Amino acid sequence: YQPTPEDRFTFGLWTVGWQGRDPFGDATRRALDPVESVRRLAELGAHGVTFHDDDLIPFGSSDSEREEHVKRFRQALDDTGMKVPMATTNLFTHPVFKDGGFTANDRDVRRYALRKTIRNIDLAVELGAETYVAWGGREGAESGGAKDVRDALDRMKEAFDLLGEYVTSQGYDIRFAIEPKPNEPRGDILLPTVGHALAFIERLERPELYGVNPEVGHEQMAGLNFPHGIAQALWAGKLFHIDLNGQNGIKYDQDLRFGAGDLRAAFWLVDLLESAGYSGPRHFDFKPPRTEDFDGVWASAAGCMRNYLILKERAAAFRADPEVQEALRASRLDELARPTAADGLQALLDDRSAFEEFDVDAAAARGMAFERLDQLAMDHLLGAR
Amino acid sequence: YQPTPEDRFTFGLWTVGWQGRDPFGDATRRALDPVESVRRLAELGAHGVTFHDDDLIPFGSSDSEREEHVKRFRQALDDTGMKVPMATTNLFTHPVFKDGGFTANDRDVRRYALRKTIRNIDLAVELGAETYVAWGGREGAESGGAKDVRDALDRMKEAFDLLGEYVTSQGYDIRFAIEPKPNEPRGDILLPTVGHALAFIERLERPELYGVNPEVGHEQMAGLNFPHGIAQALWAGKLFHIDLNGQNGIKYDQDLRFGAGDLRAAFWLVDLLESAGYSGPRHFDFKPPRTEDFDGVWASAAGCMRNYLILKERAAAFRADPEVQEALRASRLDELARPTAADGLQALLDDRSAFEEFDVDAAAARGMAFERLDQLAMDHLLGAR
Amino acid sequence: YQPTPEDRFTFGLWTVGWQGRDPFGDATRRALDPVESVRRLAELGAHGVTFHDDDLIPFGSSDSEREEHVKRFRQALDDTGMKVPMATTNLFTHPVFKDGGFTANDRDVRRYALRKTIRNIDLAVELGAETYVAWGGREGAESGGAKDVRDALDRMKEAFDLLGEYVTSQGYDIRFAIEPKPNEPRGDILLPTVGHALAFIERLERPELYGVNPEVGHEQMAGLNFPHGIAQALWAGKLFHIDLNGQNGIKYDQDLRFGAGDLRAAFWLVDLLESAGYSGPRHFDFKPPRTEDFDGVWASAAGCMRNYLILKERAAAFRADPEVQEALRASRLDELARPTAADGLQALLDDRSAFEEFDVDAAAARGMAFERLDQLAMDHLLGAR
Amino acid sequence: YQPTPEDRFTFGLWTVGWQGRDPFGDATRRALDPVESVRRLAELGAHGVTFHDDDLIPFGSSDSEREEHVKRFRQALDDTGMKVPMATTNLFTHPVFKDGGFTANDRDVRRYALRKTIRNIDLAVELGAETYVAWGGREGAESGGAKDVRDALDRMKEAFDLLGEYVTSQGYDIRFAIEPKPNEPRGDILLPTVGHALAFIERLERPELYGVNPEVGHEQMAGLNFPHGIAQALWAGKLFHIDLNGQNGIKYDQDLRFGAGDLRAAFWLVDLLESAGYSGPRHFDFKPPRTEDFDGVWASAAGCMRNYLILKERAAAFRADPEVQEALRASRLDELARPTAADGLQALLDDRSAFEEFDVDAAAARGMAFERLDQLAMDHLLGAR
Ligand SMILES: [Mg+2]
Ligand SMILES: [Mg+2]
Ligand SMILES: [Mg+2]
Ligand SMILES: [Mg+2]
Ligand SMILES: [Mg+2]
Ligand SMILES: [Mg+2]
Ligand SMILES: [Mg+2]
Ligand SMILES: [Mg+2]
Ligand code: NA
Ligand code: NA
Ligand code: NA
Ligand code: NA
Ligand code: NA
Ligand code: NA
Ligand code: NA
Ligand code: NA
Repeated sequence: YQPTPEDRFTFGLWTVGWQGRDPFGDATRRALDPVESVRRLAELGAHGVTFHDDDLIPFGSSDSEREEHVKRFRQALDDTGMKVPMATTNLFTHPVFKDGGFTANDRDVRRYALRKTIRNIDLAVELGAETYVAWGGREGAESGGAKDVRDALDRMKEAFDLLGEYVTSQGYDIRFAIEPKPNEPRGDILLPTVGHALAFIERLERPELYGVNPEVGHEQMAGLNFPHGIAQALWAGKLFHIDLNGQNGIKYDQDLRFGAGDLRAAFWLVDLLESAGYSGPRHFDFKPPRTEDFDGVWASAAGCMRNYLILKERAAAFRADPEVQEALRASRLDELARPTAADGLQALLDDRSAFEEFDVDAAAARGMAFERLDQLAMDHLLGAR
Repeated sequence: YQPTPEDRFTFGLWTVGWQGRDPFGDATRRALDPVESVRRLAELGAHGVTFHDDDLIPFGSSDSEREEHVKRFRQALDDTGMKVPMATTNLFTHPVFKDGGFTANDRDVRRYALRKTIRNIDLAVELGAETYVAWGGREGAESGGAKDVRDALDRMKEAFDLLGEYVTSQGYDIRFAIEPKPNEPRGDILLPTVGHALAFIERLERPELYGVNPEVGHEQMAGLNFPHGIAQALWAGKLFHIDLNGQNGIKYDQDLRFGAGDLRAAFWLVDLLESAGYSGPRHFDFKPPRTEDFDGVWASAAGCMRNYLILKERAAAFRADPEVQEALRASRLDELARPTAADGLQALLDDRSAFEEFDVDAAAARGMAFERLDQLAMDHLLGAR
Repeated sequence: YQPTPEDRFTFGLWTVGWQGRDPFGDATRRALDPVESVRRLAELGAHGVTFHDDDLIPFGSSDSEREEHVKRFRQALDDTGMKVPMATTNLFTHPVFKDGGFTANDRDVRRYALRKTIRNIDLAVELGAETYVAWGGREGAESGGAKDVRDALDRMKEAFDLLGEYVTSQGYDIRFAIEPKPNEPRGDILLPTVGHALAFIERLERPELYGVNPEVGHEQMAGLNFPHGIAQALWAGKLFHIDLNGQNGIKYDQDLRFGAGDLRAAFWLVDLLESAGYSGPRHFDFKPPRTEDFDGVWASAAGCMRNYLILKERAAAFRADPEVQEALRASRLDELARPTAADGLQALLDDRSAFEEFDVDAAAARGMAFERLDQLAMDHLLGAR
Repeated sequence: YQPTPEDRFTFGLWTVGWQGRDPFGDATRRALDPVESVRRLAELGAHGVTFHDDDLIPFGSSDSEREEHVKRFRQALDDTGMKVPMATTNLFTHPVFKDGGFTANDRDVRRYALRKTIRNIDLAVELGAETYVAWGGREGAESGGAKDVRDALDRMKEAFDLLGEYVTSQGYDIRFAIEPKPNEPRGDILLPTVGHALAFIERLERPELYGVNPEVGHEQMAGLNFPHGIAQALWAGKLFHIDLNGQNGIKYDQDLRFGAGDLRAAFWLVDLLESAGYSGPRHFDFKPPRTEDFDGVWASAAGCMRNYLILKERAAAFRADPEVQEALRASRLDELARPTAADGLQALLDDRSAFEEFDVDAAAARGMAFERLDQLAMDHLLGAR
């Protein structure tokens, strides 16, 4: 289960670089130079890295310092063959963003947030990124009167519309991906799930430029089924990028390595991504636990990729097994894929077999055979066939 | 705090009529005749009632029995002045719907579900309903292989598109409202939140015919902020109807009387509905607990309306208080409502005050004053001003 | 992975016998004769069955009917070699128990609940049961004023103390096991977790007679770590019985087959039970989903046992692997098992290496190596070593 | 609603002193001198303050610096009349505690944790504290193999037993209070709820020295009913101290001001504490949100006390209202307080009215009248009587 760059595994600089500061504790690891992270990840078989502006260029750097930081990073990419498929903006760490970036109540902060974002879009394009992610982690509230959500959504739309005008006017081939999260660090975050983000996109001026970047753990913080949400995003044509990690239920955002947390959900996710032909990066937004030293950081990162590859093998074996294909027919998955009424409304209304002469009791007595199907799926996951 | 029909309070027949059967227990109350429910609710000051097909006409009734049930109900409405603003279909109780109605794997069940729905749309129009609700309580799965969600969403779209074709072809002035719920009775339900439902509507052939019917307790079963979700639905122009009740956090669907559960969320909800000018019914989808006899049923129903009226008074006093209006300005709610960049993209890019000369530290030092504002809101809610 | 009676797998009559009635739907399966359930479970390799009084003897049966029901059941046990290791009382279905049994506000109901329980203790002993379970599913409240919890705990203690007096006076070799659940069907249930039940037992007059019967899904309905709770019960000497099933997070009680839900938690549970030498029944309290016909019921029951046996194999391989044993030492699990200060308090106070000369920075720099250990555990679970 | 020192309101130095650093953001406020906090809290009407060792004496201070910090603090207490009723140890911030203090896998860390605690017990006694709190925030795990929970509980017991030996040998009149929390910062924390902590205490060598310090938000992070848990702690005689705050459901630990979060739970909590005669400090463990400047810090702290006083008034009015007293009898709260069977086991067995001649249907038909009672409670809370 050895990863190669062809597997498209990518990691944020902030993942393996997380120093271990949590709400109750100081850092347990030293800061990593981005150049070292690029080299170590390349050795593990990664395809590329991603960054927030402030991960690569320290906040407040002069133009000359910014140039030197980019030049060093560029050489590490050239030395390793690593790519940069996605970039994003840090609109959450600095105290100025304490009430948000795009939806801060203060108008001057909203304008600053846009200018900070635009500067990093230029850099992202220069480095070859195809997707620009926005995680509005400070957009929200702890109390009901602090934020009129209709006005906030107007400001959020205004911001994204301006960014779309910018990329169109510059001729850039980049697209945007909105990352939902339900809460943390704000008591409630705006656009809290994949669904809310998909709905918001349809009210933008150029909806074709915008998709979603769902994260495993974030949907699970609302107790939602992550594979189901991904299926809706795929159905809408909006899965532009994905963040892979693990989460144990409804609690703080754990950002465990992929495969940890809900293992069966991870299996169904990989099955769906591979069956649907998702061709984007397999990006890990995870935190090596602060119990670990640097050897544990790299072990945790390697485990992300290993678990994806094991699950890919098991899901492929499941779908290829003739006994599973038989079970899928026994459970009428084939009938689910056929139109209910391709004959049309009038034919349905005139069809006595659909109502007047429908034997509801005979239909009700048919078992769905879902438990046998699910035990075949369990046996395949566990390698017990 | 006496309700009158002008307050637009409505109740489902299945609410006060719930006999108290739960997963672990038999019924504790006898069945109520719908005519009795109409008369008792009218005496309490309700404006109207709502129904599933099977609440009003026992499943399997002949055409002659169906006529007699409707005639009796019609006379009770005429005797009381009660209205019927909304109706819905029961696609969840009968065993034939064990894998869903519109998204059942069996094609013959999907066709039956559509025919059952269409027959009740005709009745709803005859009785004067303006909104037709769909709660897809059996649409979903307990296991990952049982339901291909992309195919299921195709079938769900097909069903709603056919219903839109039907109402358009008949010339009916009714609109549809989709009611989300995240789980229960299925392990995961399709379209689990307001956001997912809003996103789905935008892929229908005639999106203008469809909105949402959010329920307080359902969004709270995902730990989401119900007022925030309602604000997004209002922002999209899609709040066609609402179900009011209470829920204590993430657990089974409790359907407590409105005002129970999260009281502060109820306050912020009423503030939003009244401030936005929502003009639809204030519908209660609640269950009097099975500990209660019939006197307790009517006390619980009266409490729904009383709590709405108290909260309406307190929210109005909050918004009218000059000290609150001052606090809203101190917290820059006025600035949130002003455009970020009505001067346009180029002016923003050329504005040195937005980036090059922006004093981030001075902006960061400004307190938001949200805690003082929230304590004024608490004082108003509690009548402690 | 074929079960045999030596594996001690047991099932409640109410599990495979669940007819599929849920809060929103009618039964999808016919009732099973208990004699048929005994015969089918014996064929699958089960060791025994368990029952509520009302599962075996229909409520309200005369003494002569009760005798015939027991006689038939007895012959099925004799014909199959099946045992009855545990029995319990239904104090939740009948409307009389709508406010509880042992903690109902009405005193006459509390006395009836005790008499109903005592009659079934006699029957349980006659059938050879060694454990008598109490699940107080109706003990609790939906609202704060309805139940003074201190008085309710006095009544709960009084009830359990009287039951202990009864079994002691009769000379019975049976012990009691309290089953916690946090909510459902009551809004909050008294003794909601393993911890609360363990604490309550210590205030009974004869604590040695009472232990816990934890259920996987119930602790998970509070978001708790089930293996951790089982470890505390084992540490206290109080794990008298266990209910095995699956649950997907914080929602209604799903009672999925064992191995479904949180698969990694199931692995760690089996590892703990087998390592600790738990010798009681491996009892499944599960519901075959109502989508299933009778063939699916038996497939789901077989899957419970199969998943336990697979996980047992994988946990044993994990603990026996020399590379895992090395990793456990690298993570200092050996040091966790050694006393902190067997030298005593005074020696600790005089030990300068414990404070004055302790190198906190060198200790802080040591990685715990937990991620490598956890990936070995993942590889073993998945059969990818 | 003006607080005075007689109300026993206390605050941790770390509450109003929280600088606003969260997992995703830097501090938004400067550090507060403990002397300033004492003076400002005294002006607001607080009774006293509490501290972790490291809040008062910077980690790593020499003995001479430690003396100066204590002397300054002592003078501020003398100048203001403020008391110090409780103290605690920081066993969570420094990287050395990344795997715990008392249950760290490394034995040398466990010994250091004990020595650090003992030094602060001496200081707590010198300052007049009557309760010593232990919050084991780092005791736990992110993964299953990292921590053998039985061994960890042995180490936890060993640590608390040694602390009890220390205070007994020194003749100190201090008692210990264990503070549960289910998760955060560890994936799962040992002793996750009030119940688990109460059960653990009963296995200590001197259980009389140990009680609980429950926190509103922590029990709510498991979805539990906080007033119910407090009632069990009172019933056991173990409520030594309490932490008051607010929390919106199952998510990260919010530490909102008291009265925020679940307002009705706050009402029932105050009703219980006042009715039971709890005489300990009313301690606030809260964080003024990082949106606030220093004026907002003091407004948030004042709001904690104001909300307690409003709720105290409303709960007292509820219990004193003759209509409520009538409703309590109608709901049989009086019967709940009477023994089930003071006549004894034999009399119960011989009482035909308890079983043979008990009219189960007549008893089942009696309504509990809980909804009317709960609406009276709502009306009192809202001041709408
Ligand atoms: Mg995350
Ligand atoms: Mg992410
Ligand atoms: Mg509901
Ligand atoms: Mg509803
Ligand atoms: Mg269960
Ligand atoms: Mg059970
Ligand atoms: Mg807290
Ligand atoms: Mg605390
Ligand atoms: Na746009
Ligand atoms: Na996960
Ligand atoms: Na349509
Ligand atoms: Na609620
Ligand atoms: Na006893
Ligand atoms: Na589970
Ligand atoms: Na002790
Ligand atoms: Na709260």
